[PDB]
Amino acid sequence: AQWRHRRGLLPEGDPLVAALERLADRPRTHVFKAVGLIDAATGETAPPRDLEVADGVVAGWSPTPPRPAPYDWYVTPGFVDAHAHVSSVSDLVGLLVHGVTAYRQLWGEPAHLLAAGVHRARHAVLPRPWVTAGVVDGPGSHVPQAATIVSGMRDVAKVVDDVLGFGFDGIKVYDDVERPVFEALVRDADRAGIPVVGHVPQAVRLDVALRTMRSTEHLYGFVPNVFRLPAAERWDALADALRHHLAEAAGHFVCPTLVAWRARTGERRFTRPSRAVLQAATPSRRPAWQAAARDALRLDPAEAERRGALVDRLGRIARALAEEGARLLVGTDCGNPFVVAGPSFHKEIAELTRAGLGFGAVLKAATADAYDVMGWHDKPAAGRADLVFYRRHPDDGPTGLARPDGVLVDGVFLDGEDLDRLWSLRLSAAGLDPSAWARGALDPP
Ligand SMILES: [Cl-]
Ligand SMILES: [Zn+2]
Ligand SMILES: [Zn+2]
Repeated sequence: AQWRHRRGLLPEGDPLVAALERLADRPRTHVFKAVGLIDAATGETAPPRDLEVADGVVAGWSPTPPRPAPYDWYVTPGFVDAHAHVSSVSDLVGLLVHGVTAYRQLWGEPAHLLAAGVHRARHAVLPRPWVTAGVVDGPGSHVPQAATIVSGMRDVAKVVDDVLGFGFDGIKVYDDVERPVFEALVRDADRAGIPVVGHVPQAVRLDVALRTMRSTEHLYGFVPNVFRLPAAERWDALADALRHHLAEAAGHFVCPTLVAWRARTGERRFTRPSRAVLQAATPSRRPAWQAAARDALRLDPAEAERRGALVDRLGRIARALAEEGARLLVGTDCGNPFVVAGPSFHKEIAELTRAGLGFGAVLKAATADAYDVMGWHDKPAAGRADLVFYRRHPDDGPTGLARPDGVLVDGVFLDGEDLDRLWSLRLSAAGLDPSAWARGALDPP
């Protein structure tokens, strides 16, 4: 049914789709005066230059004439959510409003390729996807319904056929892929130029996974995927793993999704489960989110504190990996309970900076290194005009990067009132009064 429903992210008659279609009729040619381009690696700002955008491509920079000219704008490359589960147009709007102009879809379907076609066609304003061919897992998978079960070379070949035939961007592996099958998959994907991402399989050595996979997610491998265990043992098992706990990761892309770990604990300090966030969830997600809310309500505060401390340690592991030369990415697992597409991206920046990552490092993870892991080798602020605009430097002020004053998406400029209106519509469509969740707040106050 994946072909019949391939337009499922952009359903006819939907008000959010209609808004994104109207926005795609906007001009894609601009001049922005006195722009300070923030260097995606260092966080320093180039001198003020006038930015020329032509048909959605960065055409050039003209020095702003002096009296040294002040900055009218500070600009970053567009952000990349390196681990998103986009299932509805609500998610697409949430990402755009928060400056996320591209995402890795780590459970890809034909519907995401369709969305990529809409992006190429300029028929709606939306973030650009990087799409896996579903997810590959072994027999004994914990997700056998949703996973493509691979147990030999012919099964591996069929996945490579789908990737190369339909233009998927990579292959995602799950925990129960058998070791001989993994070895054949990474050998054959490598020969075909296909990146392999996902979970370090239980049957695979960490060092082998680090040198063969384009990226590894959730810190699995460094720590166990305790969510494969019964609920009552999970956090004890994580505590034990950390009790017994990097330079092998130098140069490798690591997407820790700390915001998702935090939300799975049932803690409330940073995840802030609430009736308002449940109202904002899409109808298909509300049952699972409500069940998670019940778990959070029932959790003894002392245990919540214990689990939060374990996720803090995961963040320090992510920092230590970066200090050894690993290449961190900012991904959210948005769609998981109380991980909201858009704000969760900035929650993950907050997790990484709480762990000690500086502004420049987290900006590089949000942008330049994500374009590299996706194989998009235009310079981060060149080629397609995907950029985020701020009237004040985003390393100052209360919202950081989370409240752009503009987002340029393939040349369409969404100004602050456009961003307010899109966010308000995203909330109203889900049944939440927009005044309950001002743009720039990461949770409804
Ligand atoms: Cl409840
Ligand atoms: Zn995962
Ligand atoms: Zn995921």
